[PDB]
Order: sequence, then structure tokens, then C-alpha cells
Amino acid sequence: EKPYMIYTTRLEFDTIDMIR
Amino acid sequence: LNYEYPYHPSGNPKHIDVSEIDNLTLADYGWSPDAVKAYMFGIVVQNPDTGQPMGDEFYNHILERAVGKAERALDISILPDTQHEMRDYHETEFNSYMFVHAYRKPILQVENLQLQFNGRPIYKYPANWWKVEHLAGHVQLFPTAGATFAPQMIRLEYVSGMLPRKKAGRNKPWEMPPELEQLVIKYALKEIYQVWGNLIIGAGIANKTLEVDGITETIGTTQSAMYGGASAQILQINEDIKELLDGLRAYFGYNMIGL
Amino acid sequence: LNYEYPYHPSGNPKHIDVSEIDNLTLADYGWSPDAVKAYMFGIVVQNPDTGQPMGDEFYNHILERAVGKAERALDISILPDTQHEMRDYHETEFNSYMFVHAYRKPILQVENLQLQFNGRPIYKYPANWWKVEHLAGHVQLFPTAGATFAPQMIRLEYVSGMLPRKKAGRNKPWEMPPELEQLVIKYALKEIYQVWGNLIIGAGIANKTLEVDGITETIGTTQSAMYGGASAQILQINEDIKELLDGLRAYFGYNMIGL
Amino acid sequence: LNYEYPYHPSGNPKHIDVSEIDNLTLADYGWSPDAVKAYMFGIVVQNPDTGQPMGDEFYNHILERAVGKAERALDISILPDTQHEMRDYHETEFNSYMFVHAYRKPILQVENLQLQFNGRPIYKYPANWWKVEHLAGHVQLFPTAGATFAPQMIRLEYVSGMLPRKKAGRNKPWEMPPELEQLVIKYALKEIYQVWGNLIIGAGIANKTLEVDGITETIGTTQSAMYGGASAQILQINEDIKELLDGLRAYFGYNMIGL
Amino acid sequence: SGMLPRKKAGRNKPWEMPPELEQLVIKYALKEIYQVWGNLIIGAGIANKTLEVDGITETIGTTQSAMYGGASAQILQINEDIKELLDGLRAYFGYNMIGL
Amino acid sequence: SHGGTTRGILQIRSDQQQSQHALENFKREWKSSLSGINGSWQIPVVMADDIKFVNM
Amino acid sequence: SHGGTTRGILQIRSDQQQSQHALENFKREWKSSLSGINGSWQIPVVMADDIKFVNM
Ligand SMILES: [Zn+2]
Ligand SMILES: [Zn+2]
Ligand SMILES: [Zn+2]
Ligand SMILES: [Zn+2]
Repeated sequence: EKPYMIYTTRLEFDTIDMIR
Repeated sequence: LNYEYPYHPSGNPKHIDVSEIDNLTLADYGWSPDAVKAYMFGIVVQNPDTGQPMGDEFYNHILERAVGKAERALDISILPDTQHEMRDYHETEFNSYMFVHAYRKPILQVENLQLQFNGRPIYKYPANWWKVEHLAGHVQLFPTAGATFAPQMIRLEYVSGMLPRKKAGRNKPWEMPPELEQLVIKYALKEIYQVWGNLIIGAGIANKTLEVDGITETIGTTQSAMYGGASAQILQINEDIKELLDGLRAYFGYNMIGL
Repeated sequence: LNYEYPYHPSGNPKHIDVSEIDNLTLADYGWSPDAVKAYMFGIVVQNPDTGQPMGDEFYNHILERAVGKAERALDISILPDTQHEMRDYHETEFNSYMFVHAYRKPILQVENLQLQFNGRPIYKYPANWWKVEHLAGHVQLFPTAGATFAPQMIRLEYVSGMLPRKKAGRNKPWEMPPELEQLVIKYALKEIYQVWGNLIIGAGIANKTLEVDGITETIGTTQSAMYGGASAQILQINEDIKELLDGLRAYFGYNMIGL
Repeated sequence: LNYEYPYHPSGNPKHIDVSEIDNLTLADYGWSPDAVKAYMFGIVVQNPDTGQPMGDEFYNHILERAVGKAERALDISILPDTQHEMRDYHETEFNSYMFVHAYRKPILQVENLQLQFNGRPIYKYPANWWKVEHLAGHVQLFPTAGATFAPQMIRLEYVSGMLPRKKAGRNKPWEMPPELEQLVIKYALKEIYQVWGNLIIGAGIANKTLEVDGITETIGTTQSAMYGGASAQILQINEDIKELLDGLRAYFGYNMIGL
Repeated sequence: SGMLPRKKAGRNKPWEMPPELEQLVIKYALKEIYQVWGNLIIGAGIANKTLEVDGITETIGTTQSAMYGGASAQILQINEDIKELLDGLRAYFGYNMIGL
Repeated sequence: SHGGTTRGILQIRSDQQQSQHALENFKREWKSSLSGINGSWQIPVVMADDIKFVNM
Repeated sequence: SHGGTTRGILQIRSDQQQSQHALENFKREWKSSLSGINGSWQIPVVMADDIKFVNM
């Protein structure tokens, strides 16, 4: 009536690239 | 045919009762603090010195001002209100089937229309003569049967505003478009993002690093000497507002008057 | 020939029953939360305070507003609705085989067409005279047998909207083109990415490094003091929207009127 | 009809009592230090030498000057005041139903209108002749019954200003639009941010690092050799001011005069 | 109305689909598939990562960035190909014209 | 008997074309103010971004 | 009887429009210096940023 007035993201190694 | 007197079913159909204009609220149009908060899902605005969340009073205040802004960016009356106008006689438009353009649009319904002199009715036009075009804001008469202008000869009373739409995805010409709701939400949200962009990080910090006893932390924030923390969101919201306003200024037409 | 009265098979063929316009839903046009999630394959939006995924209420809300946006970016009626119009007599167009352009298009079918005076029908045109062009939004009569204009002489009732397409990769002029579906999806998706962009990292973080006892972990995120987390995706979506809109604004024509 | 003499219900309806113009205050329009602090939620301005928060005297000072700025950025009278004007005879406008444009607008009501010679009233126009258009600032007469100009022939007294709006989200032509309140707030806030920007860090510091015995603490602040600590917030406030001013300069018209 | 699939390699009759229009439709699909895939090459919203643990160290810079998505390059090249194809096809079909 | 006598095209241009409804009530604003002898010497004021008339 | 005979519009332009009071006392400066036979051959000097006259 009246006017109003006053997570998840993981780091990990690529283990296949480590094998390479 | 039978009808409540002024509301002839063809020329001036009744769309709202004058009792309801007192009862309708911002919440009936889907403007609520929760409707804002939905667009910031996963954020809370919180005083870093106390952990208290911001009170909904501020949300309601911002919403009421955002509605005012929307009612000025477009030359429209959103919320229902009773308008009483005294309009000038102009010979060309009076000859043009008593054409008058209301100052406020859409027309929900016409309540009274009279020709008068010092407040005395000189003639009261039968309601079956009234022709109304609601979204345009035009009223005319189609009678069944020394100067080019004179001030305040016509007395016009009407209700302007829009009703909340009755179906999903659809609006009648007297019903609010779904996208105008989103425009008002975006206007409120831009202010809430301006508030929240001060509080994500310690005030006036652009970079911090702390090293203590073998623990080290470094943080770069979105704050910077040029840009505030919520700059990005505000820019995107301004783009959305621009698209919405282009669309709505295509829905309502360009204003024109004959001199 | 035999037909349901208004729906003469040549001039005004029946395309929908007035029962179905209440039964059709957004999901029947393929606008569904599952479609949006398919375009966001491999992403999930969840509240970090609770792990709760975003509710389908928000998706349906955004979809309905995106439909409204599409219905205003183009001067079209997407969803079936019954339209009742009171149209003005104009001498040129009345002489031009009683030409009237509907305010909303496409026309699914015309329901009534009459010439009237103070709501009394002065003449009811036989349905076998009605000629309808659905995608253009044109109605004409081809009879088998003191001023240039007058207000609201013509009473026209019709159904506007589009039907879901019957075959893959094809549409009739009264069927929704396959790419307008994707335009509405892109409009919804542009909002969902703005929500998701807040939740990839803690609030207001562009960079972090944390180190403990010589174990080091370090992130640069897609957030920045200028660009939001979903900037690139929104830019691409805007490019796609631009292409789609160009195509659809070639399908529907330029608006024109004779003064 | 019965009325207090000057306030004929049709031509010059009473909108305020001359007692209330002394009782109205800035706080009644919602311009209060609490409102500013609400827009600065989660920030406190305090003297670093004493911890004393900034006093409400400064807020009220800034608010009053911001009201003055708003009353000059737009050619309007915001706060109720009694205006007494001596206006020139001009033949064209005098013949045009005694047209006079007030220097200040909106008109709440006209208090006196007379034709005079050396301060003697030559004629006193009956109040039932007075026609007032409040938002335009126009006064005319519609009588019921050697040079083109002369100085100060017309004596006009009226009240200019705006009343606080009666309903949420709405205003009559004599009521302050909800967004002009926010414009005045933004003008005050733009000064408060300039004060606050000096106190986020010690004077003149853009970066600091301090290290003792291998404990390291490091800050990059939003200050820089070009940009002040509150640069971004002021830029955003200026954008909001630009939008608000465009809207309000569409609500009030372009000034024009006939030579 | 419509087109038939072409009966010979490299050739089409006027009622048969040009070979390049098939490639145009493929490129249109592929642009969307690249938009999907460009989100998944890397952890969502990561532009740089470094990890150091017990004498093993890894650093990766991705094609993702605060401006550009991971598949920006492919999409740009596909847009160039689409532009060339569309110019060619808008030369094969003529300009629309009507007499008023 | 068969020709186009049309004097020219009034090009009004803005960020987007008006809806058909907007354009038809602009036609009503036009004709109720400017047509025939009754309108004959009035001039419309229009505030479009640009207005052009093409002589044909 | 009904027309606009108005020769044209004198467009004066600066960073912001004059207040109505300023404009009405500019009208008094104008008429007291330039109107009728009494003013007939005087020329105003004006130092606005730009001045244009539109022939209607
Ligand atoms: Zn209008
Ligand atoms: Zn059309
Ligand atoms: Zn004025
Ligand atoms: Zn052709």
C-alpha cells in the first residue's frame, strides 16, 4: 500500500602424459 | 444486451473492477525479493562485519523504484490507477470523431466522459457511443443518433494500467508482456549487483598476499583501480536491458502529434 | 463439400480445434529444461552452500520469458491464442476487397467477420467468401453473389499462433520453423550461462595461489576484472542469435502501411 | 458546489493547504541519511584519527545541495514554496485566453490572479474562470460571462512544488516521480563516495609491502596515480544518473517560447 | 518442392542437391558441436593451472581465456568456410525480385 | 488505369521496425490529425531517429 | 483561418536548454530591442555555441 522507503574443481597430474 | 452501464461490451468492455485497483500488489506481477534472488542463485549479500544478510525492505524499495524507471523509459502506465483529465478542445481532432489521446496508456476502461462548462455538464455522451482502443490510448465517439481551440472543454475519466497476464507466454493488449517483468527485474538486479560488488573483498583491495610460517596465499580479485567487482555482470545486464528496450519500443509505437 | 461452418476448405481451412489451444504446452514445442541441459552437456549448476541443483521451476520461468522475448524481437504470435479485434473502416482498403491486416500473425484460422454498428451486426459475411493468407496475416472478401474513415466498424475474431511441425526438417506456413525453437533456446541459455558464471569459483576471485609446507596449488580462472566467467559463451550465443534473427527476419517480411 | 474561495473544484482544485508547506521536510520525501547508508550497505565512513563515524549533519547538508542540483539539472520546483510573480502583458498570449507560463513548475495551485496598474487592482478575475494545467505550468482564463507589450501588468501568486506520492509505484502529475527521489539520492551518494575514497588506506598509498622476520603482508589497493579509490562506483553512479536524467527529461518537456 | 540426392559424384542436376550445400549443413552442425566440446577440454572456468607435489611439478596453459572459449579458433575457421560457401550458393541461386 | 501514381516513400528509421499494431494506431493518429480539408494545414511533429522522403 | 503561417524555427543550442525564466527575460531583451518599427533595423548579437534558422 504505502510506498516502500527507508564448490569443486580439482587439480591433478595427467598420469598418461607422465608415462609418456 | 445487458451490462454495467459505462461498460458497453463492444466499445468499452469492462476489464477490471474498481475494487481490485486497491488490492493489486507488486507481488501479483511477479516482482518479489525472491524473484530477484533467483537470478543470483548461489550468491548471498552479507555484511562482512556481522554476517547479517541484507533485509528484504531494501529489495522492495529497489523494486518500487525500478518500476518507476520502467514507467519512464517507456511512455506507459504499468500499475493500475484512476486518472482524471481535463482536455482541450481542438477543432481538427474534435471534427475527427471527437478524437482524444489519453496522456496515459493502456486504457483498461473508461469511467466517465463528458463535455462541460465551469464544471456543469453541457452534454453527457451515451456509453454506447464510446469507442476505445486500449493499447493505443485512443478514445473516440461514433454517434448512433470563433477560435480553433478552447481550454479544458472535455472531461475524461478512465483507468490506466496493465493486468497480470492470464496465460503463460501470452498477453492481451491490456496485459503485461512477459518481457517487461524481466526488464523491471533487471533494473532492480543492476542495483543489487552495485551493492554486492563492494562486499566480495576487503574494501579497496585489488591484490593481497599473505605469508605466515610456511603457509602462503595470494589472491587476485575482480576489483581494480578502474573496474568494480560487479562490472561484468552490470555490463551484461545493460546489454540485456538494451535488447529488451528495443523490443518494447517496437511494441509501443513512436509518439506523434499534429501541430 | 461438407465442413464445420466457418472453416470453408478453400478459403479458411481448419488447422486447429479450439479445444487444443488449451492443451498445447511449451514442452510440446520442445522447449524443456532437458533441452537446455543438453546444450549445457557436461556442466551442472548447483548451489555451493548446499550442492542442490538448480530447480526446473527456474528453467520454465526463463523459457516462458524467452518466448516473450522472441515474440517481441519478431512481430509474431508464437503460442496459440484467441484474438478478438475491432478494426476501423478505411475507404481505400475497404474498396480493396475489404482488405484487413491482422495485428497478430500467423493466422491459424478466422473465427468471425462482421460489419456492425453499436455492436449490432449489420451484415454477417458468408464463410465461403472469406479468403485467408495465413503467414502474411491478410484477410479479404471475394463475394460470390462523408468521411474517409470510421472507427471500429469491422469485428474480427481469429486464432493466431503456430502449430508444432509435423515432419522433421520441414514446416508449413502455419508451423513453427525449426530454427525459431533454437532461437528461443539460445535466449534461455544466455540467462543460464549468466547464472552459472558466478559459481565456477568463490566470489570475486580472478587468481588464487595457496601453498602449505611446500605443496603448491595455483589457478587462473576465466573471470577477470572486465569479463565474467561465461563471457565467451555468451558472445558466441549472441553471434548465433544474430544469424538466426537475420534468417527469421527474412522469412517474415518488413512491416509497411499505406497512409 | 461549495469550496474554499480560490480553489474551484474543476479549474483550480485544492491540492495542499498553505499550513502544510511549512510542515513538509526532506525526510518526508525519503531523503534521509539512513537511505544513503542503505545504498552504502556494508561500508562505514569514520575518521581514522578517532574512529568517530561521519555525522548526520554532513548527510543532511549534502542532501539539501543535491536537491538544489536536481532543481537546476531540470527546470522544476521540487520543494513546496509560495511564488509571487509580476508578469508582462504580451498581445498574442493575452489574446490567447490570457495565456501565461509560470516560471516554476509543477503548479500545486494558483492563489491569486489580477490585472493591475501601479499596484491598484484594475480587475480581479473570478476564480471560476481560472484554468490550470499543473505539470505544464500553464494558466488560462475561459470567461463564463499603442504597443505590443507592457511591463508587469499581470499579478500572479501560486504554490509551486511536488507532493509526496500517495501510492507505491505511482504518481499523479503533482506528485514526485519515484525515480527523481533516486536521482537526488545518487547525487548525494556521488559526494559520499568521494569522501569515503580517501579513507580506505593511509594517504597517498597505491601499494604497500611490509615484512618482518619472514612474515610478509602485501596490499594492492584500488587507488592509483590516475584513479581514486571510489572511481568505479562514481562511474557507475554517473551512468545511472544519465539514464534517470534521460527519463525525467522525457517526462518534462523541451522549453520553448514564441518571439 | 525439394531436392533429390545427386546421382553422380561431383555433379548435380538442377533438381539435385549441390555437393557443397551438404558441407554447409555439416559445418552448421559442427559449429554447435564445437561450442559444446569447448567447455569440456579443461576444468570448467580454468585458464591456467600449476601443481607441485613432492618434487613433481606440472604447469598447463589452456586455449581457454577470460575473452575466448576453448573452441574459438575452430568456430572462427568454420565461420569463414560458411561465409565462402554462402557466397557461392547465393551466386548459384539468384537475387529475388518482384514487379510492383 | 494501371499505374503506380505513388508520389514517394516516407522512410522512418529506428533501432527496430514498429509492430503492426503500433503502425496501425500511428496511422490512426495520422489520419485523425492530418487528412482532408480538416487537417489540411497542420504539420506533424515526429521524433524518430531519422526521417526521409524518397521521390518516385 | 486555420493554418500555421510560422516562417521557421530559430534553433539556439548549448550544453543545456535555458530555464523558462531565462528564456522569458531573453524574450524581453529581444522585444525591447528589435520589435516593430522602433527596432526595425537593429541586429542582435548572440554568442550561443551555434545558431540555426529552419525554414518551414
Ligand atoms: Zn500515441
Ligand atoms: Zn505485414
Ligand atoms: Zn514549458
Ligand atoms: Zn526468383
